[PDB]
Amino acid sequence: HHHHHHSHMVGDTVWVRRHQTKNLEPRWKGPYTVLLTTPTALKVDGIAAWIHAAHVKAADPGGGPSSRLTWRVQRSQNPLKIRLTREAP
Repeated sequence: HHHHHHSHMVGDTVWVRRHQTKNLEPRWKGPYTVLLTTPTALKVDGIAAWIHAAHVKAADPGGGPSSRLTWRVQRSQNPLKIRLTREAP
């Protein structure tokens, strides 16, 4: 397949904001890597196809081999764009 659009970079360092229905608050796990974005649904490595984006939240990789260690399918800073992270040490 060769379907492209303005998504986030393959390797977008995020967390998955999810919790079993206990009436208790949603819990993050990470660092997950978004390969493709879709309207209100993100195609992430380790996922069946898509997670509804309310159960995902962007993270700060810090740098180096954090965001970098991902499948370089469309790793190119021109078709795929991200935005300013939180900046958290």
